[PDB]
Parts: sequence; structure tokens; C-alpha cells
Amino acid sequence: KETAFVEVVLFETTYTTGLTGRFSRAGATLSAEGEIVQMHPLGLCNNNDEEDLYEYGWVGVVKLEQPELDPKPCLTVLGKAKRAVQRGATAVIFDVSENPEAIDQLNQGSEDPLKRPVVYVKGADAIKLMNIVNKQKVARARIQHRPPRQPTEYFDMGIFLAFFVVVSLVCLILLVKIKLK
Amino acid sequence: KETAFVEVVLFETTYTTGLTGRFSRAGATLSAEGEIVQMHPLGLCNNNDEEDLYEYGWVGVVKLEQPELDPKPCLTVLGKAKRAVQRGATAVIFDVSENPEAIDQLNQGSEDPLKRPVVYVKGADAIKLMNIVNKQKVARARIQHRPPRQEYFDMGIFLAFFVVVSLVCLILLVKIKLK
Amino acid sequence: SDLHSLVIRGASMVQQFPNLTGTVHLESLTLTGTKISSIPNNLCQEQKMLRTLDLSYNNIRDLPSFNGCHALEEISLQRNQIYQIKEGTFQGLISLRILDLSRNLIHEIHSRAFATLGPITNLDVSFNELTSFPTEGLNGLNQLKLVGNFKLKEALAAKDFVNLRSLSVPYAYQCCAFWGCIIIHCTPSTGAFKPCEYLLGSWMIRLTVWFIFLVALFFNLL
Amino acid sequence: KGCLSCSKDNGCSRCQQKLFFFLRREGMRQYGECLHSCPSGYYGHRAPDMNRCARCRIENCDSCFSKDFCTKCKVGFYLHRGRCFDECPAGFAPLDETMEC
Amino acid sequence: KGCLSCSKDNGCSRCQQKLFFFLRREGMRQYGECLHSCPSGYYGHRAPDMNRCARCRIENCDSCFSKDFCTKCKVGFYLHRGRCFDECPAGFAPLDETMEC
Ligand SMILES: CC(C)CCC[C@@H](C)[C@H]1CC[C@H]2[C@@H]3CC=C4C[C@@H](O)CC[C@]4(C)[C@H]3CC[C@]12C
Ligand SMILES: CC(C)CCC[C@@H](C)[C@H]1CC[C@H]2[C@@H]3CC=C4C[C@@H](O)CC[C@]4(C)[C@H]3CC[C@]12C
Repeated sequence: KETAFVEVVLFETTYTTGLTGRFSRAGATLSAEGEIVQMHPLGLCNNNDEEDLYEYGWVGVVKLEQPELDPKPCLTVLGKAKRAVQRGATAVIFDVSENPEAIDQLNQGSEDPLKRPVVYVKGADAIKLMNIVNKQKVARARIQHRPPRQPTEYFDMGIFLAFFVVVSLVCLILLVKIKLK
Repeated sequence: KETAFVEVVLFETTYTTGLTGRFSRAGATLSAEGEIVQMHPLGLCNNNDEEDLYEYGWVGVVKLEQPELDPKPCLTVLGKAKRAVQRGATAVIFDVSENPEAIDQLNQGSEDPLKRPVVYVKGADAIKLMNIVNKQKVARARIQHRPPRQEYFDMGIFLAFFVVVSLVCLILLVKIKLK
Repeated sequence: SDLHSLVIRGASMVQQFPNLTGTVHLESLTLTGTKISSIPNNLCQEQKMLRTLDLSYNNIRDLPSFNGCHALEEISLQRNQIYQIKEGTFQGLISLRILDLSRNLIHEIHSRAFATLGPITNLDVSFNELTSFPTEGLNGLNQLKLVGNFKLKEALAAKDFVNLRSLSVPYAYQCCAFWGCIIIHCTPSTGAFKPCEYLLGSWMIRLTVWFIFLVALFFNLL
Repeated sequence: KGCLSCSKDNGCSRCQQKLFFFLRREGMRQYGECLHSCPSGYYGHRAPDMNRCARCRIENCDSCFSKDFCTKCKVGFYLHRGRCFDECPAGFAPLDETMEC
Repeated sequence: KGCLSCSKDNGCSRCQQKLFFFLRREGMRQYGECLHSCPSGYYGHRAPDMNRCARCRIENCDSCFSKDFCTKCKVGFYLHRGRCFDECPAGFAPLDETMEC
């Protein structure tokens, strides 16, 4: 559940613009890439037995609306992601900047893991993504697992030596009381 | 020499088959994903004036031929990969199972790194990849590198040398008492 | 003669399989919230083109032979009371993708029970508390989870499973011995406390504890 | 716009009580707005909560009435009851110069 | 068919002596097959090294001779010298009974 430095590509020449977002526990965190295809919160329903199909592979952008606007949503937020993966998506970018409660909706979905990554982009950083999905005709989204490099097994190596120094030094002051006796 | 985790997907329910390869020190090692587009080694030349263009984003598979077969190759192996990225590719997968010298051809050219990953798949693993590019009509390839853990092997040196440091001092204490 | 679907669910009073002596063109047959204990053996004699077969919440004692009917795609037999699986249950059965048997009373799976099926992509045999698990012909599945099988202690062979990607074994000692990460994701993660190669881990720390026990007793007797 | 909410990036999310709700996606963005009638090749489907303008599935149909009944068929097929047939059975007018049967 | 290498994955990767080398793409695989003449919509290009059958860039052409000399234009146009013109100028008939300006 680390950050996700999602970057979009605007080809014809290739201009790249990146932005940061947070992974979610709804699906396993991996790296995926595909054409960015916006969906609608009400378009990811299940009662529609016949829906238009897309090509396999597409990073879907879902702009979440206010939870109080609709009296009864058809499916849960973590259900929309599972429906979208069935449509042939590889990743979903839930713009949760308007429904803050949706973050907890995804984070409680640890009971049933999903095979594909799910990302939520909040704050004013999602405005940049929305402007890209609005202005440019075609773009390409690109998300990568653990975008930074965290020296998890490298930064703590020398901490043990400092831990041992205290053990080696606390015994020396004990000799002072030995000499005073 | 870092391992590459490449798998293919088949839209219909999506069966997934994976295989392993080695990254190369010619393009920045990072994950990428796209459709498999086989490219003939001779089709990636530069003297051509105009050629048909593909949609942006495609993992190209290039099966190298024997070096002695081509006396005057149009471009170097690194040149092939650089041309494909300009063409619109996102991750070029080679097949050096027939031209072993290409690994040196790539790892030597470390002066100008490429923006996108370059992978070479050798041995009998490329046979399975070719049996997929030969049979299936549409495939979907993702390449990834996620090495986790190592986190106790790193602190092992710190823990081990510490005990030697502690014991060598005790040795001298016993030595000096009897003398 | 034109019916395609038949989805009965919640029929919590019927205790007999429905009469289908004239419907031979359905695609999916579903009897979920039921109480059905005897699937008729003469099933593949008709319904020769179904591509789904769901009978989950209804106490089923045993299973018939699905001899033929090579258009069947998915099966699901959960919450049943299937004590045993014979070898002739899945003769042929090409293009069968998903097969669930979770939460039943399975204790013995015949060895020659998965050698004839087609390219199964998923196969879930969970919470059954069996003892042995044949792996003959399971060399194509991408996900196989056995979680509630604490009675099963045997270590699965990794030679049979080649393209497997998701594996959930009862104990975290089969996943580690499976040598995953080809990359394989295992739900019962072994973490760090449960090793597979060396109990002490690295060779450095082993050289340290080798000194401890060597001296903690040689001087102690003195 | 037609509806009331109509967020400036997502379209008109929740429509009114007597208008339809059609998801128009062009390029990448997909948004919807209230419509009085299904535009073309769609069939209105009213509901007590949200009127959905769904998509037709009967082939060779340019304008439908339900999920199975076609109103105006394609320019190459004539219609007999609700379908778009290429063969006109006996006892009926062949085409009447108006693409019917 | 008939070449020197003819590997099972790239097709035949070296023409014989005087034949054209053409890259046939279908589905995903792009196997190189060697031909006597450019099939259609291509123009042969001899060379002392390798005979490449290249693609025409001249507009509205079904069979060409050089990079910019169409031999048989599209049915909707007429050819004056090498190009495919819709308008036929003076001095020559608009069709000459053979789709030729
Ligand atoms: C952080 C680590 C590396 C520090 C290690 C400190 C070591 C070198 C120090 C800590 C305590 C020290 C001992 C303290 C007291 C005595 C008793 C004296 O009669 C002889 C020296 C002797 C035996 C010292 C030898 C050096 C010693 C063992
Ligand atoms: C850092 C840890 C692991 C080291 C463990 C051993 C330590 C505790 C040992 C190593 C050397 C030891 C010293 C060796 C010799 C003497 C001199 C004696 O007149 C008083 C005790 C004293 C001063 C010892 C105190 C304990 C001591 C410092």
C-alpha cells in the first residue's frame, strides 16, 4: 500500500507527465500499462446483461461522485473494480477526491484479494489527471510497483552495530563500582 | 543479468503462461506492458524511407539469426532496439538463442542507456515463447522485476564479526593471566 | 426445446431433481438454494450443450459420471456432502475451466481423477479435510487453493505444476518448499519465522550459535 | 445541460424523474446527460428509479422498440413482425416498395 | 517458397539470387517470404545486395512501377503521366474508354 507514481504518455514524439497516487489493498500491487479509458460510476453496473466490450488491457479512470447523491448505489466500490477487470481492464484509478469514505471501502476489502492493481488518486493531484482525460484525445497510462527504491534490507544493517555498542559500553561503567569496593 | 519476469495473456477468461528471461544493460530496467508484435530482424533497418506505423505501445519479439548469415547487417543489435522504440514500441524482447554474441553486443553498449527496457530470452524458454507467437492470434505481454526480501543476510556480517571481536579480547585476557 | 437458462434458487422445499426429459438445449442450469441429494446418472444423455452447471447449497451425497458432454465449461459443487470422488467422474470433459469443491466432506481423491480433463485454469478443493492430493495431470492450472485441509500434511511436488501462479496450501511449509517468486504468489506467506532452507538462516549466524551450545555445556559440567 | 447535477468533468450524473440517461463516450471521456428520447439504435427502458436508454441487440435494426422488437429495420431487409428478415413468406406483401413484408 | 535460410520462425530470410524479399504480416507473426514479383500495391526495387519489395506511397494506386509512378490507378481516377487524377485536362479524353486521361 505504498505510493504509485502513475505517469501518462501523450504521443503524436512523446511527452510524459507523471503524478503520484496511493495503492490500495483491494488488489495485489503490481505494475500495469494500457490505454486510459474513462468509465462512469453508473456505467459499471451489473444488471445490464449486454454491454459494449473493449479490447483487452485498459487503465480505467473512475471519477467517484458524492455518496449521498445516489440513494442506493447498485454495487460496492470494490465491486466496481471487480466488474471492470472482467471487462478486460488491467488497472483502475478511482478518483476518490470527492468521496473520501471510499478509501476505507477499498481498504476493508482485504478479505478477497483481486488479481489486478487498484489505485486511488485524491487531492488536487487528480485535477492534473482529469485535465489530461478531458483535453487530450488519446493518452497512455503507466503505473509501476514501488516507484521509489526503499533500502529495506540495507538501511538497517548498520543499526545493529550501534545496538551492539551500547551493550559493549554499559558493562564498562560497572567496573567503576567494582573498583570503589 | 537481473532476471526478467515475462508472461503472456490470452483474452477470449484469460489463460496466463509465464517464462523467465534476463534484463540487459542497454535500456533502463523497469516494468512495461503491451501487445506482442513479432518483428523480423531485417525489417528493423533504417535506410527505408517510409514504413507503416503501429499503434503506440507494443512489446516486439525479434528472433536473431546467425551472425555469419548476414555479412553486412544494416544496423547493430542496439540499433535495432533503438529503431523499434522510435517506431512506437515500449519494450523490445530479443531472442539470442541463436546469436549468443548479442548479449555482449548489448552489455558492451552501456555508454548511452535506452529509455525503455530491453530483454533477451535464451535457451529452451524462447522455444515456448515462439510456440505462442506462432499459434495464438492475439497475446498480451507484461514484463516485471520485483525482487523482495534480500533481510537477515545483510545483518549477518555485523552479527558475526561482532562475536569474533568479543572473543579475541577474551583470548588475550586468558593469555596474560598465566604469563 | 428452445430453453437456454434455468436458474432456480431459494427453492428450499424441493427434495427431488426436476424432470428435464424434454429440455435438451439449455446453456446454464442452476439450483442454488435447494435441497437435492441425487443427481440422476442419465444426465449427459441429454443437455448436450450446457456450458455451466451450478448446484451449490444443497446436500449432495455423491456424484455421477460426467461421461462425455465435452462442451461443459464450468462446474461448482460447494456446501455439499460429497464424501468421495471416484476416478470416472471427469472422463474426457474437454474445455472444463473452473472446478470448485470447497466446503465438502472430501477425504480421499482418486489418483486418476485429473488426468483426462482439458486445460483447467482454476481448481479449488478447500475446507474438505482430505488426507492425500494427487497431482497427476494438474500441470496447467494457474490457481489452486487448499486452505481448510489441516489434515493434509503431505508436501506437494513442484515438478508437476509448471505454469501455476497462485497457490494457497494449508500449512506455510508447502509454499516455501514450492520455491516460488517463474514467480508464484502464495497466500499462506511463510514470512521469516518459518524457513525452508536453513533453520538458522544465513551461514554467519549459524557459526555463532554453533559456538554458544559448544561452550554452554563443556564448562557447565566442571 | 439537461439534468441537474451535471459535474463539469463527469457529465450529468443523476438525471430527472422523466428523462432518459444515455452514456455518450467519445475518444476517452464518457459522460451522460438527460435525453427526452433514445437517439438512434437504442430503446428506452423506463424504471421507477432511473430511466436507462439501453442499446439494441437485434441485428439489421436501425431503430428498435424493445430488446427484441425492431421498429425500423436496415435498408437491406424488410420486417415481418418484429424481426428483420431477408425472405418474405407467402401470404404477405413482398415489399410494397416500402421495405416491409 | 525456395530460399537459403528458411528458418521455421522468421520464414525464409535470404532470397536466392534474383528474387524479391517481402515481409508478410498476419496476426502477430511477420514471416519473410521470397517472391518473383511484388504481389500488389508494391514496387520492386532491385539492388546488388538484396532485392527489396517496397510499398507504394503514391495516392490511389493499385499497382505501381517506381516510388511515384502509378501504373494502374484506382477505378475512381484517371492517370495522365504517372499520377492518379480525378480531373482530366484538355488534349485528352476524360476516360478514353479505358479509365485513362
Ligand atoms: C562496539 C564494540 C566493538 C566495542 C568492543 C569493546 C571491547 C574491545 C572492550 C570492552 C570491555 C573491555 C574489557 C574491559 C575490562 C578488561 C579487564 C582488564 O584486566 C583487561 C582488559 C579487559 C578484558 C577489556 C578488554 C577490551 C574490552 C573487551
Ligand atoms: C558486548 C558483549 C556481548 C560482551 C560479553 C562479554 C563481556 C560482558 C565481558 C568480556 C570481557 C569481560 C571482562 C574481562 C575481565 C574483567 C576483569 C575482572 O577483574 C572484572 C571483570 C572484567 C572487567 C570482565 C567484565 C565482563 C566483560 C567485559
